[PDB]
Amino acid sequence: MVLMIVSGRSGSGKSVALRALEDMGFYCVDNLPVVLLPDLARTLADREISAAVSIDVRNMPSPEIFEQAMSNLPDAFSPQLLFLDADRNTLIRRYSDTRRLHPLSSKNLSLESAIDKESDLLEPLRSRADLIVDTSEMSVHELAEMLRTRLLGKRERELTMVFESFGFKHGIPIDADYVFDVRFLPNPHWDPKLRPMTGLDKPVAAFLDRHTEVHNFIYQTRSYLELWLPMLETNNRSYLTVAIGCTGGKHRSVYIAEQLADYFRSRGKNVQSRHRTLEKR
Amino acid sequence: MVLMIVSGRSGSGKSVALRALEDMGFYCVDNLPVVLLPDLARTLADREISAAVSIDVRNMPESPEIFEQAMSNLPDAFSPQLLFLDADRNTLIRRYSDTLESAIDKESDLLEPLRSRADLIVDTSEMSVHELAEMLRTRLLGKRERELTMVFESFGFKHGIPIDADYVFDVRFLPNPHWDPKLRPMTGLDKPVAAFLDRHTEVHNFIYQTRSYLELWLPMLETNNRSYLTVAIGCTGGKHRSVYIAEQLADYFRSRGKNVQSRHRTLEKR
Amino acid sequence: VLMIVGKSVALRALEDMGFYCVDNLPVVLLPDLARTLADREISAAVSIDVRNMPESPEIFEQAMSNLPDAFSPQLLFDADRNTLEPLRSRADLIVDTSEMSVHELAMLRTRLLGKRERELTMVFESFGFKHGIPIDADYVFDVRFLPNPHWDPKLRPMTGLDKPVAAFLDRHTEVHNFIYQTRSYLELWLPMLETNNRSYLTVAIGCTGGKHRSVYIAEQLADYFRSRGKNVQSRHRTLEKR
Amino acid sequence: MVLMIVSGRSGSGKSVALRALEDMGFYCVDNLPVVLLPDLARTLADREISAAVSIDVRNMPESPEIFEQAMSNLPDAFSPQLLFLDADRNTLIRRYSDTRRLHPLSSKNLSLESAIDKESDLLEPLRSRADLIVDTSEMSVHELAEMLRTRLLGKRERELTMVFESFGFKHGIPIDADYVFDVRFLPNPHWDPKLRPMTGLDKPVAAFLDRHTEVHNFIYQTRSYLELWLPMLETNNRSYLTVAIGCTGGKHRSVYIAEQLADYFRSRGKNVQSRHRTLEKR
RNA sequence: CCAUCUCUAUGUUCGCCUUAGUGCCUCAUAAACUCCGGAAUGACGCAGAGCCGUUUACGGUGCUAUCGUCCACUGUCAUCAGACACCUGCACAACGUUGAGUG
Repeated sequence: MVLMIVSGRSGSGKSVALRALEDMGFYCVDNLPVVLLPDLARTLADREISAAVSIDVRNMPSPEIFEQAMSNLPDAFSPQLLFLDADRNTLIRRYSDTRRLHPLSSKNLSLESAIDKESDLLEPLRSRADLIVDTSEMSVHELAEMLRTRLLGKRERELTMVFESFGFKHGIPIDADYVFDVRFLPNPHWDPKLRPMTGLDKPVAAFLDRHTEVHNFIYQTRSYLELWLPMLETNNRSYLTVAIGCTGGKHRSVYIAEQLADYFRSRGKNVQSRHRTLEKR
Repeated sequence: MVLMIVSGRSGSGKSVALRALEDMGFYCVDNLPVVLLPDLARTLADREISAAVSIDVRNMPESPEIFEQAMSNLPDAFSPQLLFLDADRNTLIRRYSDTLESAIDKESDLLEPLRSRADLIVDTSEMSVHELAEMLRTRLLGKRERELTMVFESFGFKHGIPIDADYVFDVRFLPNPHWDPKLRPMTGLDKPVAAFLDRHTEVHNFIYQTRSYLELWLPMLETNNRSYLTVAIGCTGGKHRSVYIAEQLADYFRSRGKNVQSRHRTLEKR
Repeated sequence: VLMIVGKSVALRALEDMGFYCVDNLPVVLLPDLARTLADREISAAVSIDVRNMPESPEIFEQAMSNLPDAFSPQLLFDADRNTLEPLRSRADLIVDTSEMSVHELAMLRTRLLGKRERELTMVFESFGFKHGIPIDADYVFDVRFLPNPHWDPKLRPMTGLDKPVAAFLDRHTEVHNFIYQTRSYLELWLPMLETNNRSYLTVAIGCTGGKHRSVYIAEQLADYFRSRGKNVQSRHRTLEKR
Repeated sequence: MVLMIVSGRSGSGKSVALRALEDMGFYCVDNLPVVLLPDLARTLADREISAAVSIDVRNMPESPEIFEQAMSNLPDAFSPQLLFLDADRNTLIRRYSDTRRLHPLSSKNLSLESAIDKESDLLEPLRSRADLIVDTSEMSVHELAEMLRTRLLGKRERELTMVFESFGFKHGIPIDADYVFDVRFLPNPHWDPKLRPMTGLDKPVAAFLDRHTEVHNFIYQTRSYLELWLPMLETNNRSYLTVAIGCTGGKHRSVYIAEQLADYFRSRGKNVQSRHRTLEKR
């Protein structure tokens, strides 16, 4: 079935996280090179007990050895990279509140410096990290609840990006996530010679390019979304949906919509574009 | 170009009008008593971007004969609009007290020669900052004479989405105050509630980042005599999370903007 | 040296002394983790429960037979069921936490190879330079550089012990960084001091105000020493109210 | 006369500092072009005021040699000093947000997130030039105002004096000290009666002292500790600072450690003084 | 909402306790040992003034994959049809109701 791994600089609540995983029901352990230990945790796999592990300065290995252990993987349990982290100031505060002894800086380093040295040694495993959830602002009560759910959803499904334009005359869809209007932008019914020519039309699309100013918004919007996009990825939405609102498909400038479905698609997104209003009712 | 000046009695919030300058995009500088302000006007002429400036009593130059020398030094590249504003004296008497009106009254006399040179004199005690500003917008910036009422709504998805609007924004990604069982019944309008949210840094990040966007298309939206405009925000439970966000966006417009409303339709029920 | 193990707190306690430790080690993994441990050459302990325990303790007996003696095993084992066989019988020790608690546990000092050969006292002290420094002490520490509540008059009246006051302090990280390093300093020489006939040992902390800005510091220092287990009582010299 | 300049990370809330200067009485000008600054100093010369100004991030030179060339244009009779003020990105944003409105440039150029990040570069020249770097990372809007009162004579703090003063537990402890550490943990080679009459500053004993490398390791961690908040102590302007190490006999033990410490600052470059009072004769 | 007292950054001075060890016919290791004055402000305090009636018993699922496809028109309040998902005792103290209690 599955292998889970935890990581992050203290304050990550990697121990608060380990609580959540037995609550999850995965197997629970503290610290070891355990390079050949997952073969014997394969005994855990014989018992059908999905697994969970944590890594820290205490469980620190050689990056070569960290990935040598990734190499020594019984595939039956598939490790799922989960790391957490936050700004030095807070992590420090949190560790401090704990009487947890230390980052074990035998070098007699200070703690703030220790926080810095730590990110370096946690850098090889934090670059291999796959799910990264910051803990910077959550008190012990707030960390656990968010964690319960995020961990709980555990959805493999990625996000099918959906772009859509419509006509308010019929109205605004019911299934989108974000609702934008651009009636203010140039009109296709304007130059009614082009009014029949849909917005998708290439020469009409040449008239769309004219307004690089509109293209400002294209970029602006493009970015606006980008900002929350990473944020969005963690949740179990199977698909992200967005609605663009015009009076008709002509003004839809689904070109733009498709240039944003193509711009996000250039970024590498799963655009599953739709122009439902264009299609027959 | 357009050149502003600001003057008035101490405690009249000339600074508020200097802050109002930047809302209209104007560069400004604090406490410039120099008559090389014209030299400053060259630097601003090289920029060629309209700006503004004010006059403290420190700026009061003992010789207003020197004040007209400066305006003579001031070039064609800019045009001086004399703004003078003394609030109800009681308001002025009331205003100074925070974290008499006679020692101050002396300096009003000192400002009396330039207020005679003032294009206008305006009591700001009653005019709301946004309203007086719009007045200052319609007086100097010729703010268009149309009335685009602004509306802000907070709702929940399960109850649907109010049709009467141009904009909607989910916030489910923003951190939820419901994690706390004590504040789960606590409504969004509640101040303890405000706290969980305010503490969440990112929240504040969506607040103005988001506000930014609205502004980006706001001048483009003003035209077309939009009789009205509405924007809404939604939460899985519109009762708590979305309220502070829509309310936070609403205060920006109350101030920077004008004709904004607050509509928690989700809880408007009974 | 090696050991075999509110059992979690106890585990916390073993590494607080200095024991590298680990939780939930399957039995066959112990002789193998005693090879890794041999790399460490440091005293060790591990906590094992029923979920980890095998249906047959023959695996445990075989592991104890295969256990590297280079590391000397030690065994330990409850509470009243209101407050809550084959190898708990093998446990040389059996201890009850039904009413026994953290300082009482800090038992482990006598249970540890260490034993009470002498008594040592931790008496933590707060004072202001305005009346004068302590009549006598061992260590002294200005704390003025730390953020000061005097800034906010809201708390100006309230002393440090006051929780509202504690709060102003808590947000300030430097405090935590200052409180953390300091603890350590004392940790470093505490053993040598411990290895002495010194009857008592009194640190003292000074903020000019002499109340709000320092007592808390020493109260946080007093609660860390109490968690460690060392006898700890404090005297606000300014607040004796004489 | 005196001259002052303030700047820092946008969100430093440097604005309150203006009010702080205005409460002191300094003539406060804001967002002034750098080109106009030197003339400003000249007109201020007969103004007879300790000059004060704030450097807007908006006042970004786009010419670092020219920016250095205006700071150099500075005329006489006015004494410059640079104030910096920064804090955490996270802390700043909330504060920035508190700015009801602001445009850190980033107009069709960036989102707030990295305006401060590029600012770091824009301010790097300023931060280099900085003379009194400060942070408001935690001061709340109400508690920061009171922090501003910290301003005090650069002349008094101008003294970096710090002292290492031996004393004798037998006789007592000094009335003057901020850090006092008993340190009677390290061995007493003085217990050896042959070594007992070795001097308070005996040079031969240093081998016995070296023999207790664990006593010399002590020093390492001791330093390590001391330096942690030494910059924080710099703020006080306590014209001098005081650190005392005592021993019942006194110098036969303490005089050696301090010596090393003083040296440790005869290399770092700190004004250290070593007066062994225990080594005092009626 | 109190003049006007009193308490709330920096720098100046203040001696002895027979316990352990290097005399000399009386000066040495560990334990026991406590006091003020000179230049910021806040807190109170008795110079105005001001007076909300004071209040303090108990009630709310709000936790999250399709979809409600006329809003009808011709210049909309459809939540309401649900898949149903289940529910750590200072941040940490609401908004309704209610004790209790004068303006």
